[PDB]
Amino acid sequence: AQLLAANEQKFKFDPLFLRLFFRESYPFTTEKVYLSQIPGLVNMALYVSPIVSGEVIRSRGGSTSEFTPGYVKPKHEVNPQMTLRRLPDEDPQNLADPAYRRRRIIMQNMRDEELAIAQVEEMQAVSAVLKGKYTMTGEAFDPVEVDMGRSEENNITQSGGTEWSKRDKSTYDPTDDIEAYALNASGVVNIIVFDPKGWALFRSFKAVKEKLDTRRGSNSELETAVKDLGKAVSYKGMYGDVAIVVYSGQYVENGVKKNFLPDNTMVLGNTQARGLRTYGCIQDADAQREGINASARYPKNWVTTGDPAREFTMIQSAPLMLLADPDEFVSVQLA
Amino acid sequence: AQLLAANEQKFKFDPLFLRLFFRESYPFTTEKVYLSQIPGLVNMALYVSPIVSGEVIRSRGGSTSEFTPGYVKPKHEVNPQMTLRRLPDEDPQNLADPAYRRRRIIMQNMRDEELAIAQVEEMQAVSAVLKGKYTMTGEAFDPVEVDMGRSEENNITQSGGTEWSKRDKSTYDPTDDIEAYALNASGVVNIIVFDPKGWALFRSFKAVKEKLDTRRGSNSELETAVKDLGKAVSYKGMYGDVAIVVYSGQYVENGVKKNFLPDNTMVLGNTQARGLRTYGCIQDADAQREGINASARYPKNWVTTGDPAREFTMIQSAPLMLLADPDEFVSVQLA
Amino acid sequence: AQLLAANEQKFKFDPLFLRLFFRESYPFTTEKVYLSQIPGLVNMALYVSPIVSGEVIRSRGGSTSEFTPGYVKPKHEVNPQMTLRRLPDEDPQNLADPAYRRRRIIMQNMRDEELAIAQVEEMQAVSAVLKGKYTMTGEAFDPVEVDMGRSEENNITQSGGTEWSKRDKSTYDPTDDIEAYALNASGVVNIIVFDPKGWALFRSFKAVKEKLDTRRGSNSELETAVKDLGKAVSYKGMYGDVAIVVYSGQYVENGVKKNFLPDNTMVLGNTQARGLRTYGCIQDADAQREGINASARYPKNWVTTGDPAREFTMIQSAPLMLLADPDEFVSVQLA
Amino acid sequence: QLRSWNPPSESVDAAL
Repeated sequence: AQLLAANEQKFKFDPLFLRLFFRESYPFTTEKVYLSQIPGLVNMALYVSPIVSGEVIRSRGGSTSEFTPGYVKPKHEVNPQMTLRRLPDEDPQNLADPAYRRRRIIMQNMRDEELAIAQVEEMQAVSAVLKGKYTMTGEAFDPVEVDMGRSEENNITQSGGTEWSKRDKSTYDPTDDIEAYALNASGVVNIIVFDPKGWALFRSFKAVKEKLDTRRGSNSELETAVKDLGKAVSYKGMYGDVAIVVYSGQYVENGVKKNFLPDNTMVLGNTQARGLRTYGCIQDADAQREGINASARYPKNWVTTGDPAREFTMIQSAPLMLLADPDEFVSVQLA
Repeated sequence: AQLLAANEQKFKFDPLFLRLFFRESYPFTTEKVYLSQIPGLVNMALYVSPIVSGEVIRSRGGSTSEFTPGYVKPKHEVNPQMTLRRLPDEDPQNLADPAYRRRRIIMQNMRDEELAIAQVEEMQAVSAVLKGKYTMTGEAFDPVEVDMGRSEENNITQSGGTEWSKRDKSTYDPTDDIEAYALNASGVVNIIVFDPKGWALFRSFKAVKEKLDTRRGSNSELETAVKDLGKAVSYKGMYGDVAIVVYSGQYVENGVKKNFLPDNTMVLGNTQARGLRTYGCIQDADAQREGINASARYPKNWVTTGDPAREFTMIQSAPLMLLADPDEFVSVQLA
Repeated sequence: AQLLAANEQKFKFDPLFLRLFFRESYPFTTEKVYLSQIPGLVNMALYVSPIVSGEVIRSRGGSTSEFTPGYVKPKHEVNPQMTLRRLPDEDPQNLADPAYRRRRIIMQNMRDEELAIAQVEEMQAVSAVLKGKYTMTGEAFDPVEVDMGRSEENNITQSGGTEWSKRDKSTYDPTDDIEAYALNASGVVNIIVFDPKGWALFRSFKAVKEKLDTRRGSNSELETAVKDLGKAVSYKGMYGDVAIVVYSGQYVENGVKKNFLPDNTMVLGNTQARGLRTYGCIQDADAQREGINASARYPKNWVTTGDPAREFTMIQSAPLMLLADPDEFVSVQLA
Repeated sequence: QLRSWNPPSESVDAAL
């Protein structure tokens, strides 16, 4: 059992979703998300006559304001019985210390913990901006469908009508489809991040390959983001006007591993779409009596006396991240 | 209701227009802009004989001296019912204080306010140096067209005749067009800032890509400006003699978001073009009896007693920023 | 015979394999490698219901956990009968000292020793990520094949079907093959390091030479790595999206020298692939009674009394470095 | 015999 302050990572490397589209964090002192409580977009046009001023403007009463945040509280043991991750030859005598082994093993345990919540949050993000629906579900828990409201024109499919696979691999240009799906996106699209084989049949067209610019032509901080997360986001290059990226991230589930992304999917939208990170109550007596009922995360190291007389690291959170405008992204399944 | 002095930002990050071309602020004690009153360029050549001296020289009577400044006075509520922006873990106990929540929420409210007036001012700037016309307009207000006087050769179009899209993507050099449009600009052009796809088809020509220098070769403080506003101005690099920039700024309107820039446009001119920031009267009894009738901005925090018995933050301004020489920039719509 | 602490090099210059892909060192107190003992990738998805928590999660029992580490213990003599490497004119009077000659000759001897183990380890690495098979072999020792499990699609060949040599040297683009081999690599490929003539026929295609960017466009620390090891890794430049490198390292065997790399080979994978450096027991009475049974390397200087009454420097190690994901790299023999 | 014991030529502090 070590203090709360032993929670230093400086490792925030989420794959460009919770850090770039979903910056809009709202931890609450209350259980649910109350979209009426969030101001979101403000009623933002009307003025008043040059004699007096008008009424009082409020948070404009969101129609649906009741969903259950994913209160996730996992834990692990940091029992000093293992040989640990030994960074090359930094004096294993301190590993021989139970104190250093226990502290850096709580380091390792907790980092596994937040990357676990981060990967489940990224699955929530990919569900969110791929269908507008999120499955708040788990065993011994009712499945609540949390819908931002993704429209039908945001779910139009490439296989409908003519498929890119069922097209000329040399002369056909899918740019026409690119603006066709981008027009009904309530904004400009500046990233065309694909799943791998989706980008494969996208680039199979020649027009794509002599239309794209392999050069840097550094447009924004997206190159810096790729250099940071050189793991699963791949900056293919410029398609001229728009940036071409491929995400091949993978989640390692209970017995097997598989990619986050489905077979062939796309979301057309902006890099500055508004993403909410509403956070529920944290059900920990420590959190309430020290005021961490409204926060992002909560770690603790703590000893059980009695039957499971041991010591554990416990991580608690409650995210219900969504997208403010589901119509911002057009979600297309590809050929 | 908190005092006037609670208006500390130190956040002036306008996108290189009102800070670099339009430094020339003229807040007035009078309603309109009186270009005859502004000295502008001074009659600046003639001397007198070596016996006596000549007549008195004045502000040389601007022909048109009557336009309506955009007196913008929005407001918001800072009602202590929200959970606010919680910067990571700086003692949320003070957020629990109504005093600290109210003061930093008036901070947040007012900063939204000046960035709102800044973004509408940037739309005014982009209209100004893209067509020489500005639409002083709003509901319950007559639309006044404020024209600096942009000439026809400053509005000549690339699609006229031969288009860059309708050219050789490999051998054609658009530099010839670059000096063709730069010659009738009443000066030297040293920034070639494009909108994104405009720069895309500009660089599609090979001659561009082996003529441009990707290196720093730090010419001026424009690199410092880009480092400051790494958001939407992108320093592509050197084209050799001239700097290549791309602006992809976006305004988030009432229900949707879209870029400031049109599809494919260009303005050729200097970085030291003269930009006027004439400012009208501020219609606030506080402003008049304390002498802020001639200023840039005016904040206030204030309580309404009675029907809307509440408390608000009110921001008032009246900009009518224009360009002294509309002929300084040649405005071209691209292929 | 000089003490253990006389083992100071500060010279770790392995060719980007054991330092960049294979950082994951696991020295053991036990003879073999027990992949079941290594946690490797952790079962990393499942949570528990918001009522109680679930079972205990372990190291997920690697199927094969028994291979023989390459316990390498060579030695040399540092007999003070040679004239040594004389760095230019730093007072050869100390070389005339038997003390200084013996200490800097044990320096030279031992550095030869770890660079020997490093070069044999690099041959192990090149076998590993070129076929997934490693030959744990030596005279008076059974040859154990240590297989990570490289799949067939990771061993698909360029000569199969159409060869790059048997293609148009001007119009054909091998980028199509690049993504063809990269798609079945379980991730993104960001280095295309070739052996010399492999890169030669790669670049023989024009499309390659006007698609590649010779410029720095410094992407990552790989330029720093090349500046460090300017010997045998050659940063050709940017191919646009991906980095182009060539390795021409050479090992100098018993009577002759020859390159590490085969004639024309390629491995497509990430720069952050997981590489294990499991290390076996160190069979030295000194190592056991001072606890260096679980470490990287062990030097010693020591005198033999009797028939070989002399003094030697002895170096002992036991690496069995492998790759966690053999499917991470696609190994292709070229045209 | 001067081999197993060697004096440098320098100030005594930096020689010891």
